[PDB]
Amino acid sequence: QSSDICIVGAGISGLTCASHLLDSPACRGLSLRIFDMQQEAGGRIRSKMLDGKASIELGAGRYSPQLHPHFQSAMQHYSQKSEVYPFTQLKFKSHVQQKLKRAMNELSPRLKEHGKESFLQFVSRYQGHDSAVGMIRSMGYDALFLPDISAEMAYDIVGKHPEIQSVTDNDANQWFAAETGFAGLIQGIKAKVKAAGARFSLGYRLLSVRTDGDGYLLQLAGDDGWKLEHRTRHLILAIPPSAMAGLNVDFPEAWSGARYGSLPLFKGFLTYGEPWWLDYKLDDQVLIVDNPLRKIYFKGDKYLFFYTDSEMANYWRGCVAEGEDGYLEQIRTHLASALGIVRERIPQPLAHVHKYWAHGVEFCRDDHPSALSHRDSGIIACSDAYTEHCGWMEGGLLSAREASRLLLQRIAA
Amino acid sequence: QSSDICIVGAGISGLTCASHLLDSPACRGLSLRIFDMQQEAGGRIRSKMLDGKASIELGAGRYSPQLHPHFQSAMQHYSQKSEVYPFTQLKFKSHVQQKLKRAMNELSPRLKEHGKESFLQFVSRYQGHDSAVGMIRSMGYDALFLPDISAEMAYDIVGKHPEIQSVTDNDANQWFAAETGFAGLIQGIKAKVKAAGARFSLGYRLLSVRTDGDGYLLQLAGDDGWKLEHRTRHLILAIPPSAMAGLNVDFPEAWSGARYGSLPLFKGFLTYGEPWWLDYKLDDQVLIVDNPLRKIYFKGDKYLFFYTDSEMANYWRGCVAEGEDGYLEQIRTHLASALGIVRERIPQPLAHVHKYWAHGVEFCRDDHPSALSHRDSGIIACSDAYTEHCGWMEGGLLSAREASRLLLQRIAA
Ligand SMILES: Cc1cc2c(cc1C)N(C[C@H](O)[C@H](O)[C@H](O)COP(=O)(O)OP(=O)(O)OC[C@H]1O[C@@H](n3cnc4c(N)ncnc43)[C@H](O)[C@@H]1O)c1[nH]c(=O)[nH]c(=O)c1N2
Ligand SMILES: Cc1cc2c(cc1C)N(C[C@H](O)[C@H](O)[C@H](O)COP(=O)(O)OP(=O)(O)OC[C@H]1O[C@@H](n3cnc4c(N)ncnc43)[C@H](O)[C@@H]1O)c1[nH]c(=O)[nH]c(=O)c1N2
Ligand SMILES: [Cl-]
Ligand SMILES: [Cl-]
Ligand SMILES: [Cl-]
Ligand SMILES: [Cl-]
Ligand SMILES: [Mg+2]
Ligand SMILES: [Mg+2]
Ligand SMILES: [Mg+2]
Repeated sequence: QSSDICIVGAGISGLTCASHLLDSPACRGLSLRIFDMQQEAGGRIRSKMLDGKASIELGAGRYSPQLHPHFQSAMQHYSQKSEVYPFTQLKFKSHVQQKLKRAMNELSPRLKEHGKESFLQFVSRYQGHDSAVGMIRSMGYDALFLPDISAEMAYDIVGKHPEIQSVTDNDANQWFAAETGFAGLIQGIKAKVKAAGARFSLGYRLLSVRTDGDGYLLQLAGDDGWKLEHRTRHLILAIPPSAMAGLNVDFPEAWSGARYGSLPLFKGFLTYGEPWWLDYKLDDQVLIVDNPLRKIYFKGDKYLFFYTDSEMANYWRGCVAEGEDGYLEQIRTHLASALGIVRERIPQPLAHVHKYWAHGVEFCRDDHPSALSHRDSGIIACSDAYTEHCGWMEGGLLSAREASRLLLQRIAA
Repeated sequence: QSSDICIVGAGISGLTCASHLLDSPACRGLSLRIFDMQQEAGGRIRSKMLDGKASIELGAGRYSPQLHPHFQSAMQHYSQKSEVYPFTQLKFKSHVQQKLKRAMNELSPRLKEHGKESFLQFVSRYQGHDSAVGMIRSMGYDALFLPDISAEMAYDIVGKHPEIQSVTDNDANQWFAAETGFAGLIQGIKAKVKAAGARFSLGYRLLSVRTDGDGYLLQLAGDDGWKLEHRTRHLILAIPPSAMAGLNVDFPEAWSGARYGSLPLFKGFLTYGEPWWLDYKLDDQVLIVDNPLRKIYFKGDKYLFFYTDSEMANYWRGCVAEGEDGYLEQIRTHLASALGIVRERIPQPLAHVHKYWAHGVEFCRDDHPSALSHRDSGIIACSDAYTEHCGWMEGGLLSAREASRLLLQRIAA
């Protein structure tokens, strides 16, 4: 098993690296092998058909052409149709959400001096700690309570998420979803690189790598235990920092002066025999609540879902572990209390799907190149986490641009 | 959470343990939790639809009512219909297969004095080493070449496998398969155990266990990374010796005076537009050949498959890893040579499925109890590998019987 070029990771980053390399005249005649530990490409892009009826996004779900121009361009390039993503305003504005908008405006002159303190400590200047907790909780993203998220970071974060962007008057961002699922873009890239001669080995997990003369020897394991050795001349690891850390490549110290973190994410989707929420004018609305569901979305008349992070993602995953019936009963209870509705008036679902992402969002904990190189071995690393767009598909696209240029440089050396 | 009784492993052994325990009046009122690292029960019983048409067995495939009475009784108990397994004679015997029958008969008076030497060394007494290799290879089970398989053991092995049992005049054994797949029996046991109150947590891998007072604390990991702790008062590990060795319970030293081994297995199934093998009168026949396919089976007019162990299982898994196209081409090459027909006359398949089992058969290497106990902790271990029926579902049923009695004794103490 040998190749000129090897890419480990068949998410949007790795597949886009492959696209850029195969487009280069400098890679004519070179063989390209792509590994992924999963049996399908896409990584944290994961589209499914809910009850075989509606397409849902278990992973990445939305993008903005204003914020994410490379993604918009890729959707157009592969003829993937977009649709409006409807969850961009908060119709049922609560007092504490209105208050946070006022507080963030009133406090903004203090960002120059005090903007490096935590968002929680900063917002506490408005009316005290307790009022700040109530206000921040109403944004629905529990990461905003982290001590390491500064006020200046949080102001940026709030303005780039569609549900809460009005809180910093960032309403000019439009938000789109995929008409057929972002998996269609993944499959478009995969089919393009395969037509250009890439060979795919899905279901193989890279365990270790070592330099082999001017190349590398990779040790992988199939998901049935089969041990595989692969030799390559040039290597991109298009996997996130948590995955790099599981390898034997001295990540992160040999690659940058930075530390990386991650947070868990959870999504749950439910579909019902009737669109019972139409009676309450909830179609295409999102509710943000002081309640373990946190963010509750009603998609037209098709389905509902909720989206949580950090401790509440872990709460829902623990519930799942205790059993399906208790999990569905807990959703029913929290929906009733969020909607001010009789628990009996919330029906039971016909079908549901959920997904827990242990490292759903990854990020640098601290300047930083968009792709990295191992100081000794020349292996290249590619991930949204190395960019200003960490946690967005746009970031993978940007990292892929840099990673492909670094690999071309090595090839031409 | 917690349980009175916990079983790790939901193959036929673990499920049968649960059934026996839940049938006991001594377990009234007790809670029972069952973990398995896979998302479905069954273990090495794995039934699948080939091209959605016919049911095939990627794992265990046949049993004999004469050799395996508890399995026949379980099929009847759960109303699972059996059908004749056709591959019980060699219609197209080679000369070397005929010669091995003569050799084993002519040498049998030497078994008393010399039966503990290797099968290879013993058969070499007939016409020398080279003739013995030719004869033994023609049985199609490469394990027969191991130095640790004695002549006494091999005579027993040959007489209990359907394709070659005529070599030792064991034609009285009938052989059956499941009309709908042995997965139906697994699901029967599962439904019975679930009705009786057992709770299933599938997709959780046991990582480690330690004693905790009068019970145990289990560390498990979901296949999405979720880490889970479980407390129980009584524990059966219904997993094979290879899986025991991966835990932290000092297997095998703390459990038995014996050592355990394993061999890989591989099955490949192919379906075609036409039953082309009918022209050679091969329907419902098996050929055993000196080529990597080893044992080639033609099932009516429905499909063909091959079944290999040891180095040839690894040969095929390596082929799979190099690519689907090269794997199918290799099958076509070896099929042509085995049938003595030209390669072009072998059509290309419509659909195919395969399965590599890294530890497909597990066995004791060396008066062995049918279930084991940890000398200190009281944990119980259950597996076909601890019985005189290692490698057969019957052995799981026998080990389950003993392991359930060992647990009831612990409960009633
Ligand atoms: C719940 C949720 C919600 C969102 C998002 C994610 C999640 C989980 N995101 C972020 C988006 O999903 C993310 O930025 C990109 O998909 C990451 O692409 P990569 O290819 O860099 O990594 P990604 O993690 O997708 O791919 C890495 C690949 O490497 C493989 N791998 C890892 N280790 C390996 C090994 N050792 N051997 C072999 N293979 C290995 C993995 O199997 C995986 O396929 C998002 N973005 C956005 O734009 N809009 C949004 O709405 C959201 N929302
Ligand atoms: C290719 C092939 C062909 C045959 C056979 C097997 C194979 C692979 N067999 C043998 C038969 O399949 C075997 O004897 C029984 O299925 C074994 O049943 P057990 O429940 O003991 O183990 P089995 O291995 O089935 O179950 C063990 C369970 O433990 C789980 N597990 C392991 N470690 C774990 C951990 N750490 N945490 C959680 N879960 C864990 C596994 O996922 C699995 O579900 C057979 N027999 C026969 O009668 N007739 C035949 O024709 C053949 N032929
Ligand atoms: Cl795919
Ligand atoms: Cl993740
Ligand atoms: Cl012959
Ligand atoms: Cl196995
Ligand atoms: Mg990738
Ligand atoms: Mg079992
Ligand atoms: Mg004989």
